[PDB]
Amino acid sequence: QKIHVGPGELDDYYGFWSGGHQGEVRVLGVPSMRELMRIPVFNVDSATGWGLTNESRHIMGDSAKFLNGDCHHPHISMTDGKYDGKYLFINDKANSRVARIRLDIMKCDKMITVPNVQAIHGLRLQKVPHTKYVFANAEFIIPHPNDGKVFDLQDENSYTMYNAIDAETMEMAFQVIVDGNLDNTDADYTGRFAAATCYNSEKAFDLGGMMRNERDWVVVFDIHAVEAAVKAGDFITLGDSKTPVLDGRKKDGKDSKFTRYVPVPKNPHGCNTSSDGKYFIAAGKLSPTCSMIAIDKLPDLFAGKLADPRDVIVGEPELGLGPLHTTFDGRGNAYTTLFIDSQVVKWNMEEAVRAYKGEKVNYIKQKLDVHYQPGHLHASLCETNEADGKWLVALSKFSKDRFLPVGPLHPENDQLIDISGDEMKLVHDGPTFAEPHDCIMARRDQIKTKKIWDRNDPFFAPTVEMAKKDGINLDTDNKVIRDGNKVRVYMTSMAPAFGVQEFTVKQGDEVTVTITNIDQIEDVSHGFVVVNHGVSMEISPQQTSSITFVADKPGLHWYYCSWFCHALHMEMVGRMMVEPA
Amino acid sequence: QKIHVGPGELDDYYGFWSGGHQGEVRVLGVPSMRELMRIPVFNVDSATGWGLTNESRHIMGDSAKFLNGDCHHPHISMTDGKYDGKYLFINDKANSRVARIRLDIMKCDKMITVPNVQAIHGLRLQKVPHTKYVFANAEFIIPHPNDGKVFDLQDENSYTMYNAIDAETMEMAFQVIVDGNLDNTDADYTGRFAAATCYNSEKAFDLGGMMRNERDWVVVFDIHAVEAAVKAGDFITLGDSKTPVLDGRKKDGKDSKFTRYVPVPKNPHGCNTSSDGKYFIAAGKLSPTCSMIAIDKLPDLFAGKLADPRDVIVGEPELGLGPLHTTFDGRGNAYTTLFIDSQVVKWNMEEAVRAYKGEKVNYIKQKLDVHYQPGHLHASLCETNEADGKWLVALSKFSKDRFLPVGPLHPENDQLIDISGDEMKLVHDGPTFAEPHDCIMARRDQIKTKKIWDRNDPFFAPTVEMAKKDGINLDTDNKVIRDGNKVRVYMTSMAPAFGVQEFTVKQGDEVTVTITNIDQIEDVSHGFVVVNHGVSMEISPQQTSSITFVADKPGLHWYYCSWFCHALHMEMVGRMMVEPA
Ligand code: CUA
Ligand code: CUA
Ligand SMILES: [Ca+2]
Ligand SMILES: [Ca+2]
Ligand SMILES: [Cl-]
Ligand SMILES: [Cl-]
Ligand SMILES: [K+]
Ligand SMILES: [K+]
Repeated sequence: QKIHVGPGELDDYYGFWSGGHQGEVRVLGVPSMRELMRIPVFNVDSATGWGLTNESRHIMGDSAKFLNGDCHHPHISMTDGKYDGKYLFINDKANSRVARIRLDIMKCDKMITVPNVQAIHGLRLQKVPHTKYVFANAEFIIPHPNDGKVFDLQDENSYTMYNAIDAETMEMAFQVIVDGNLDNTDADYTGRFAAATCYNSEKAFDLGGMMRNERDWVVVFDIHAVEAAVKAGDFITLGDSKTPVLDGRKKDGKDSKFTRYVPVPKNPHGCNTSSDGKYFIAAGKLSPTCSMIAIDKLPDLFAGKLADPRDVIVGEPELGLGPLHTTFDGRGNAYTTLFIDSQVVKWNMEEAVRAYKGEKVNYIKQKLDVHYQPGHLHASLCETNEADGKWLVALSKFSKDRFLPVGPLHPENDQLIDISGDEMKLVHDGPTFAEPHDCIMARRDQIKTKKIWDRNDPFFAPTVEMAKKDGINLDTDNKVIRDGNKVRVYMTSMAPAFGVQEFTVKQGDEVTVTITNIDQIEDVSHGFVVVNHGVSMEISPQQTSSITFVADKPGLHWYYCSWFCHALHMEMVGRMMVEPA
Repeated sequence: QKIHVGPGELDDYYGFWSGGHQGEVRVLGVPSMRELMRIPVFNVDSATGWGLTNESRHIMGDSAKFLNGDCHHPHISMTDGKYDGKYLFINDKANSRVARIRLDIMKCDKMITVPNVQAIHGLRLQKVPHTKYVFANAEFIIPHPNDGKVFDLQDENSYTMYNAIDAETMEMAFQVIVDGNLDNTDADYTGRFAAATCYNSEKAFDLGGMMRNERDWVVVFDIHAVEAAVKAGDFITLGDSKTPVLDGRKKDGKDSKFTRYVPVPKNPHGCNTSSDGKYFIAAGKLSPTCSMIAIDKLPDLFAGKLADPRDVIVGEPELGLGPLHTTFDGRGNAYTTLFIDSQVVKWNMEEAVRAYKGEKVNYIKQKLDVHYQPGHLHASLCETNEADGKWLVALSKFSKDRFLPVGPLHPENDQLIDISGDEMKLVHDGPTFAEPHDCIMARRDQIKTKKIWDRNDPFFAPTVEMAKKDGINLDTDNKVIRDGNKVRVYMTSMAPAFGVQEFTVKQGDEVTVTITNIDQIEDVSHGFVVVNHGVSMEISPQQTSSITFVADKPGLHWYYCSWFCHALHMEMVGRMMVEPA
């Protein structure tokens, strides 16, 4: 199978990698494993001015004050259990956010901070009938209200919540209070059920305490029952949030009608739905197993028709040491990372189910050594009913000697594995920065990208609205609007000249520069940097970008195009002249 | 030759890429072209906390307020015209800086704002007898003083300057005023001479006016004469800067002792010393030529033995449309980018010289089409007398259709070219983010990196010193020091436990957390992230890092390790508890 993409040739799949602790999203070509684009999300990017521009800061809201993020889980919007290629969503663990990327422009266009929670970790998407909800985990137990009066985790009102976000609006839709905590999550192929893993059912703060129970659980959610309760107006609110809050804890040994708790050993981690829709598969982590829950049996569990919640367990196969995550080939095989054994294990799901019933059978097909200590793994289209069993990426945490020494900080090793055959063949070691935990692959024909910006694009629609209030037509105009010590420069840009090449202001004036790239040629980006003022942004073809800064320094100050756009690029410059105070 | 590095195999060269206007430095393996490591410099890195930690902000001094940078020209220190692998230096055009990276730890350790200039662009290093000076071009003409009294570029005191920095101390060494401006620069193989290109001899501000005269110049500096005058006290200063400033402007048609101006067509760009040390070669940009200055002849120019400045020009080969940069194979051939023709032209230098002298020889050997619009190119070891003629990287600005569509903003195309034989051949297309401009390659055996940190490392020595004062032994202690409204947490970390797992502070306190990674095994890095507090940092084996922030939010606040360090990493957490107002 394939492997080398020589000059002129194109990759077959897009990869969307999390940037990890660095905070961005990265687009790669598969199987070349080359990075094609960096998508700034929670990081501040000097190149594009994400985190610096008015458009980007507006999307971020108040969280624009944070220079950091921590992502793990990129996921693509679906329709009928199939990628529709409209949206990618990703978590921020550091500052408790969920972000949307529009796959047509390859930019983050929505960002929300989840209210009344701490640490958005696990995140996956509703599959069916489509991605109406972004389900997202809040990992850490906190007091409610968190005012510094109560610190106890055991306190009745100390808990965390499972979060649902409207995918289209990017507003909270509801929250569910749970016992224990939440790690990872996934969703069924009907839209009625979602599940999440929990490693801290003990509600402990110390290391030994979190490991005390032999089993924790995966909590199952009846999303339909939840929605009906929100609709009937049976919910509460907390503090300053309008978000409907539902109670999915167990009261006095009896289930809330929103949730079921299926005990699972031990500090489980991964929570993955098989591509046939049959199973939620929890990776056992401290237990050398996966637990297979049958979605088939879930209606009966919620209709109180099953004696023990363990009855929905249909398979609990032994796999090896340190199972973290599971993916699928769409041929009936599951593939699990074993962190401690440092392997990917390939196993037949339906044979494990047989084994659980006592049938004598070898469900393990193969173990492949990886280098080293795999966390997540991802097989192409695994999260869809179209899982194609072609490629597998295993993202390993310790690269040791697999790449040249680069000092005491090492890269992660994301290894491309051929899975189209009976035998898994390691094909490529891919060094990556700042620990992408997980990734997702899409067919090339599943992604449709704008070649150039449309002038009515929502991304800078507010900046367009500001321009009309000024009677400024962005497509044509090159003017300076003055309003107190506010200065609003509006300009066209065209390789190799700025539409406005000089302007004068007073020391202390607040300057906003709005640039519209009127070039029609694809790939002709411009940039705008103001020297010694910490101002930098990108303006791609047919885009409008704006940036606000203070001219605290008197004198002549140069602004230049940062993007090489033309033979006379070095000369694409202008002058801001600041009068003394 | 080569091309493919498979699993378990290692690259043959280190590549060091400028991150462009993204702001960082990137480490690659050649010939795989894979990104092994990112070294944050002018960017804020959320992963390692560069820009957030006290160690980094201290290195950045006052400029730590800037979140942006624009880097172009990475260069490795040399000893007797050969790489010595101690430091890499890089410019920042956007905020007028020069950074130093220690190649043993792959971190930026020193950073200077260059006084009284605007935009540090061109940069190269003294070659022989070693890298004593870092030379850097300030590109834009500004008034002196720059206080908003004069804006006219034609004024007696409106000018830019050439800069010399002591490579070891990272202090200013001297500055030389020049006419016109400064684009790129290189140095000879003796230490006496340096050269720079100028494209704005007209001192205009508009596009047409910068293209006014058919020639500008390269300006040659006599570093020995400059050093002679500085120690003979003969220098001026500008404002509050101690930096010795010398005048290299032409007076009334008469030269200064420090410079000579050699007319060159037209808006010349790249300035490159050949590997035999015979030529400063300037790429012609608007002239379809390059210009060859015989370094041989510079002593007679400066001594007044030569009739006219053009006498040091021993070659002006016609090469094609829009020459930008030149590199060398160490076989007598030069390789020049043609931005307009989109080609690398390979040519024989000695033959070009003989063709300027009259002889009719075809000095052009080959033209290779590149994709598309190349800027810089770099041949392996080209800046040393060991130029090995094996690899060539042409860094092109328009990727067009060469990679998968990823939206309106396109990657750059950095193309690996095999030049070890007689014919240049294109072997690999490497997509890169944010316009890397230039890059430098080094033999594997030229770089030596630390596997773990030394406890006594200068990088965090100030933090060690501060620890003494509080009475703290960093290798062992887990303490909290109260000092008014300032709390100073010291802790060791050892997978998978923080040394301090909870602390309590009062609303409003200034909390400094200092972490020392006492793990002994390589690659066992830890992280530190305070949830919803914009706090994030790396701590690698044997390192001490510190971050300061304001606990302004009452309640329970989780901190967690961001770097996957152990099987129980998810559980490597801690609590900050904040006592109400
Ligand atoms: Cu616009 Cu370079
Ligand atoms: Cu320490 Cu993860
Ligand atoms: Ca547990
Ligand atoms: Ca000129
Ligand atoms: Cl998962
Ligand atoms: Cl150059
Ligand atoms: K690591
Ligand atoms: K480009």
